[PDB]
Amino acid sequence: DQRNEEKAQREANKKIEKQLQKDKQVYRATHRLLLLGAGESGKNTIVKQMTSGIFETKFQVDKVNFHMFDVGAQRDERRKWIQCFNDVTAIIFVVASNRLQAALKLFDSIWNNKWLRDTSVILFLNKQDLLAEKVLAGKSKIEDYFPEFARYTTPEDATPEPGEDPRVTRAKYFIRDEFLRISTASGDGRHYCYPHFTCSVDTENIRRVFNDCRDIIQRMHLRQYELL
Amino acid sequence: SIAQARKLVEQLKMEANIDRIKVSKAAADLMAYCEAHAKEDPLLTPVPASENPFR
Amino acid sequence: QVQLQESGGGLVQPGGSLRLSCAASGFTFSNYKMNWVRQAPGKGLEWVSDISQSGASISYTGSVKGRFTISRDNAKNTLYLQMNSLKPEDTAVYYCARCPAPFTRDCFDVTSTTYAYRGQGTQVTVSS
Amino acid sequence: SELDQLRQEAEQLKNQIRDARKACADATLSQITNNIDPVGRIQMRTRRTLRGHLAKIYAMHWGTDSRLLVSASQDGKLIIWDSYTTNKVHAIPLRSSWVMTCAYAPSGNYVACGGLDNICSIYNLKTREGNVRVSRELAGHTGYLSCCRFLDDNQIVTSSGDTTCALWDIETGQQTTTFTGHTGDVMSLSLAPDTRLFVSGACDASAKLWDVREGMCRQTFTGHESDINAICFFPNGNAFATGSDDATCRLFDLRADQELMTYSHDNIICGITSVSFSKSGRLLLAGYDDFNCNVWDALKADRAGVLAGHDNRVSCLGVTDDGMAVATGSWDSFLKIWN
Amino acid sequence: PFLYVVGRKKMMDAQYKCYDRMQQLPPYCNRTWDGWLCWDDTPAGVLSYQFCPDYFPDFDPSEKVTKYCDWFKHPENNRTWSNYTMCNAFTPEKLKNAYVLYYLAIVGHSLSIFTLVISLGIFVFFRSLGCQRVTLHKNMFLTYILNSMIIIIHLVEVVPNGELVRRDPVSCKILHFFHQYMMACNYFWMLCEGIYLHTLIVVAVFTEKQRLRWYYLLGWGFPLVPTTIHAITRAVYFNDNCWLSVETHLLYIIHGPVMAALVVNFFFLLNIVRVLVTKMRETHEAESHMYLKAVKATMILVPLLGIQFVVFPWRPSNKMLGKIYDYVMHSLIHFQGFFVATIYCFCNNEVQTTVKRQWAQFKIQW
Amino acid sequence: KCNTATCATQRLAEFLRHSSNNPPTNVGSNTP
Repeated sequence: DQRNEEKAQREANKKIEKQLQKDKQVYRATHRLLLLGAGESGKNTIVKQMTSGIFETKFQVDKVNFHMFDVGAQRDERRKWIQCFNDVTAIIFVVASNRLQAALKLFDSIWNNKWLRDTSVILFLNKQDLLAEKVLAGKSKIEDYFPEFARYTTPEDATPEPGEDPRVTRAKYFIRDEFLRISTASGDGRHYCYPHFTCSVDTENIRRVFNDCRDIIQRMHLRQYELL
Repeated sequence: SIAQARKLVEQLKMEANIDRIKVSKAAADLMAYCEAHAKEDPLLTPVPASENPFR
Repeated sequence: QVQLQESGGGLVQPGGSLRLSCAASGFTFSNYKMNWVRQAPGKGLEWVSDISQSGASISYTGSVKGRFTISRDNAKNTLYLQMNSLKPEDTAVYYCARCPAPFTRDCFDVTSTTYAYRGQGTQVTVSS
Repeated sequence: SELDQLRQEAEQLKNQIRDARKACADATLSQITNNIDPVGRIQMRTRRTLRGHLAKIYAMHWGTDSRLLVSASQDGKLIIWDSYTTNKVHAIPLRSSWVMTCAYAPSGNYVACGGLDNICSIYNLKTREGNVRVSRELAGHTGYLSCCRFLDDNQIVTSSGDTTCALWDIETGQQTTTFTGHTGDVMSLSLAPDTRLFVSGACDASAKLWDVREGMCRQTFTGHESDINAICFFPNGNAFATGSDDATCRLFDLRADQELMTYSHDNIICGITSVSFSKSGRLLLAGYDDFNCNVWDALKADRAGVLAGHDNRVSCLGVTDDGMAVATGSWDSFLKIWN
Repeated sequence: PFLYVVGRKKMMDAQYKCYDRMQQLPPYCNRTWDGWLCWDDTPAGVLSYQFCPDYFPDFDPSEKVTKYCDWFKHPENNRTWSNYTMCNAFTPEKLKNAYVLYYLAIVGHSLSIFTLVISLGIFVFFRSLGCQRVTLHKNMFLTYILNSMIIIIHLVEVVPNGELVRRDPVSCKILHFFHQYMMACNYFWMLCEGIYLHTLIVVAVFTEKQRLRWYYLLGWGFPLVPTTIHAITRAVYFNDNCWLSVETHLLYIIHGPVMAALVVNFFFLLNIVRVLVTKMRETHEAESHMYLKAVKATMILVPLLGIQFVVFPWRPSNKMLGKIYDYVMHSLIHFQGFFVATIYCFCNNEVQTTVKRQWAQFKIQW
Repeated sequence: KCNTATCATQRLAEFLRHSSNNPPTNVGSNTP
């Protein structure tokens, strides 16, 4: 007969559906984050704080579960495996600091990707002290690698910084403005950038990520109601 | 790149002597097989609703 | 099959002028975007410049901004890049790289070490 | 000083291949096909809609008995659906949340999965003790897994993202035969009806035919302008169709060593994500990125019908063994059955 | 009957109040007693006026009556009489003003259910659009249609006919009892969505998932308590035929929390607005461009939150200003259902795309 | 009575019911 088979299938469907609802309750309470960046960017220091393909980092803050998924093992071509991270809350970007041009081009490619238009990205300018020492030593120069630095003016309208070399402040804000020009050149208001200036031993990176995720979720909720 | 050059050239040499039939008879076989099994294609010829499982 | 071959490049004095031309074949030149890639000897791969479809958007890296001129046309299926103001620090191998996708602007993996659509390239070196 | 003569030999061999292909080509397939009658207008509606997945679906594989299918999605879940009753037979919680492919064994005893972990895992279903666990985990790949297919219960073929294809064998854990020669990421692969040949469409705009028994390529077809995202053998086994990102579908011949026809249209430009064939091979069901699937007459290169029932882009589709119905999976976590 | 006795009781109650006023008061004209309201002392004043007594349905609290001492003697009766011709308050001019408003309510309410009956159908038909936000809208659209349905049938079935109320039927009281609860149910649901808006924007935004069992209790279960309390206190104290009276203060019991809930909704709107303007400061978006869409966001939130009931609370005494307040408040109240439907269903973006995408498939099939 | 805007609908119904279907009170003459 088929009555007993149908009954067993119905009860198995019910049990699997209950398990799926439980896993849906669990799944929607966590936010997925993608850690991306070039080599020698200091992201390994953050990873160690806490071969295979993806290293999972389960960390939580303020009773909110975050799932950061570093994708270092995969090959350099990223065109076919970058489409997977289209449902993540944010993409953490780490910039090594012509190594800057490669990072700029990668950010430009990510920004205008068709399947990556929805996701927003978090910008982390790692190795700030390296930039400070490089600009103070004077052995290297940025004018040859960037024929706009001299004419660029420090945005004194908004530059609240502790005491330090003003030249390196101009350099940091120049890099930030260079990133922002590509970010807002073709932006359609569907994704935004959240630049941050951080060092290699900054313990406030998790707080910055939490604040950026909160801002992204608030903006998405506002847009869902057509307010924005 | 010098060793990859030899491996590519030997792979291409292996592909150089393979047999190739005329396109006409290949196309003839391709559409003959297509027309031979045209009846056994539910997507081609609709099957009666009673027979099909997805109703 | 895509086949990008290069022309030009030789031992010339610094500060001279050369010309590199890529005659595209095996694909439609109008739809795709084109980028230029340089390989500095003893160092990693580098990006030179890119020109959008129909010559709409043109950009260069900082090291060559204000010096080099790139021009492409869809009728002849050719890509040119003007050579001028040569210095010994610019000695590198230049390749013609094709955009992965049509009617798209992200254009990923141009700098990737192993690229299938990248041209063979010709050596450009200035000495005395 | 040995580089130049290698390059000249390579280009001379390429010219010889071109001349040989030109010699064996006399008339296109379209010219010999125009005499037959067209298929006419066809339409198939969504008989069954399958819901329950949390994230987007990347791949699926129909069963041999045309009764059960397995779908993989980015929630770390594997679901074995019942097509007729829309009942979830099994729900395997995956330990990896970025699975990109799945496979169904011909006997139905085992299933496969792969994603952004370079590890292919085999799970046992016939065991009935209240637990379903991974039997064997296959490790050794460098690139990401893209597509895996089952040859037998003790042999599986996997195509990774590091330009290599490996023939594994379960219950041992080590690679039997490794296929190399590609220059781009191998996106998809398909097995011939006789389980002796298999093709692989890489990101270098070429399809390369391999031999499982000996372990090297036989023929290379090229003929495309962009990365090939999907590939599927013709039911006769002497042909196959490929789908690339430049919105063109091309059918090749294993004997002519050249392309036969190109399926495309001017008004649509979307990368094909999946290519499948019907029982007779007359209809070429190919997915697209414009939120719908198109049915193409393989012999005439004329559109026969449009399947628009997915909110998101279609990423996986496949016709069952008996050809009763075709199921397509999109990125909106919805699985639909078309008949 | 009972309502007529109340007016007579008020006339007798005012006499006692008049006696207290005369006792308290020690060239003023003598204060005589009139039928409805005793007049104060005027030092030989001419045309001195005071507000209309309005103990009768004919009278209204707007008009004023006046007379002149040395008090006006009526030529017909040769006796003291006060001019009350201006307190008729049923002239055709003011009746025409209410006549337009009566048909304005019917036109607005009938059109509101038209735009809402198919707006609700779209949400339930399209499962893709379904979400946590949609469920609250489905309940809000459900209570909007039925509340408007009662208003249409209340103004055409029990109001125009006086024979239905004279017989004093029990079923008529039940109909108004259902009307009182359901009308408050629509207004209480504004706070339920207002709390939801405050939950997904400013406070506890990360936790998207939340149980709706509390929202349903406040949306439907909570409004039952004030209606039941109002029903029991009316029967014991002020029991009028069909309970359609508005001249009693017991209606504040059901209308108290309704106004209180909308007051809280006003604070929620300000919190959302201050967050919206704050988010744009970091974006550095143009100063002159954010003003037009900031008020636009507030404008579209008025029909959803029922803000207009808090901004224009009280009717003004001035005739011209009172005319404006009657024309605009009734327009917003009666067309509120249409405004809500046309913004969150006929103007929503992903609703439009689904409809266009669905229509494209239908034309392909046909 | 209730002067809030929420009672506007009830006010119109109450006002129309009395006016459309009443007895009218004579303002003057014998009446005070």
